[PDB]
Amino acid sequence: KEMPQPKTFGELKNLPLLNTDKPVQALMKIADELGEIFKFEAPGRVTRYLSSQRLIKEACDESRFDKNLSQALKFVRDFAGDGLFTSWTHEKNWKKAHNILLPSFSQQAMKGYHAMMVDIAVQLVQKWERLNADEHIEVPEDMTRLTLDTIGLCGFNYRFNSFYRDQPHPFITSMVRALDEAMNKLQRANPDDPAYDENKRQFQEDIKVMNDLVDKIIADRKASGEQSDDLLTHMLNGKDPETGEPLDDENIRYQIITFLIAGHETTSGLLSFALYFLVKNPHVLQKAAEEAARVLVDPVPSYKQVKQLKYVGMVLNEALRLWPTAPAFSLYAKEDTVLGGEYPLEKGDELMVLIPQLHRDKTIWGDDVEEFRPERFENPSAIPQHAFKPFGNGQRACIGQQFALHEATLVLGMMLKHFDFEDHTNYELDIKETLTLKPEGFVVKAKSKKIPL
Ligand code: HEM
Ligand SMILES: O=C(O)[C@H](Cc1ccccc1)NC(=O)[C@@H]1CCCN1C(=O)OCc1ccccc1
Ligand SMILES: N[C@H]1CCCc2ccccc21
Repeated sequence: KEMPQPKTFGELKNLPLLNTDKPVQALMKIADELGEIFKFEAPGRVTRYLSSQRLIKEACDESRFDKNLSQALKFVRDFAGDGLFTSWTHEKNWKKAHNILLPSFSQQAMKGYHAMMVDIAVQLVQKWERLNADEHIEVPEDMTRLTLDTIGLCGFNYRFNSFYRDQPHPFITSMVRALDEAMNKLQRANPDDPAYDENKRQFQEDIKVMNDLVDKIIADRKASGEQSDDLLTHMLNGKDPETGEPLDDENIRYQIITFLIAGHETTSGLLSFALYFLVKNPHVLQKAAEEAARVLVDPVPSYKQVKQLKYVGMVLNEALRLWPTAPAFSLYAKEDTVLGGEYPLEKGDELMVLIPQLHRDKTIWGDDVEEFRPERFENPSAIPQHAFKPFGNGQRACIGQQFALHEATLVLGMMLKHFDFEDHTNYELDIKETLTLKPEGFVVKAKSKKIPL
């Protein structure tokens, strides 16, 4: 089997196809044209983009394939270091931190974070309750204020107070500008041109701001002796059951930077796409709003009431089906192997999983793959293995999955209990790409149902 390949630019091969603000959407269009697998070549590199459940189920075999750091992850590693997301599976600090942090992220741990999540969710509802007639909501802006504040308070008992300001925290200015520079460098065909010298100075200054501010939070907590039930305490106190070793202060810094990036870029996208799909599908909004009214019978939602929001959970999974907010992950072949009885790979060969194309595989989902239908997720047991992968694969899957879904279910539940929503501009979906996807310029009007907190 001779693999399809998209159009080429002489010595640059396929590299200029990623010279776009929307690289994942460009690759999705290539997938639609070429099918379940295509080769992508750059000077000094080759990867293969996978779109079918048939081939992705093989790529998800951990005995054959392991997590690869894509070029983007190698650039983020310059500030995220050997934190869980930018570490190789074979680095000592990956398994150590995984073993130490897994119990901090379990479904049972969510009982402990619930009160803090409610504190921030109530601030969002009170902001929207206090808007004047015909003012509107900047949805991804307010969802990012919420998710950043939530990880701040659950992560290290720190209040970013995002609802009190329009200008970001100094840590966040440097973090956003570092992420943008990392993503900007992917397309850069000539990195050493002194026209990029300024970008280079700004990056080193941003890395130094993040390192200095997180190193101070760690030193401050060690100085205070405070045992708050948060990730920083779990990381200062925890021993890996395997090595019997704790994490060192440098790695703790990288984990905090990692979790702050995740808290800014991830759940906020999911919540924005979920609200987009509800205002575009008013019958689906009615079903989710009915569930919220029937279930959330107290002014403060309980942990148990959030677990009871089955249809709200189905809405979130259907948003993740169409627009998985972390849309691609990279693997390498552990040994020589043959993919799908047709494509021979050598040890070291790279694969990319295109999660939005996986989630549109008609052999799995049927012919209506573009329709927003939460009822696809009524019965978890009816989804085949490796057909739905918004949180990645195996031991390198998302450690934050339970945290992300608990926060999103709680917040979306309270939003549907407290307000009616209007797509007052007839918003045209415009997907901005960083590491993650968000609907840029998505705005709505909310009308209070006047239910007290
Ligand atoms: C909608 C929300 C989220 C989605 C869709 C999501 C998706 C993913 C995906 C696809 C991966 C695998 C990456 C790869 O294979 O290269 C991943 C890994 C990870 N995610 Fe998330 N994530 C979300 C929220 C969060 C949150 C809230 C946190 C932390 C607060 C988090 C922390 C992580 C970490 C640390 C890893 C690396 C895990 C490891 O390799 O040990 N994520 N996530
Ligand atoms: O970063 C990469 O290597 C590739 C693009 C590429 C660049 C140069 C030659 C060949 C391919 N990246 C990707 O295909 C996707 C699309 C844009 C960024 N990206 C990616 O994987 O970002 C990192 C990431 C984000 C979210 C979750 C896991 C990993
Ligand atoms: N949740 C993952 C995937 C999305 C991007 C990202 C960034 C930092 C830390 C973790 C993650």
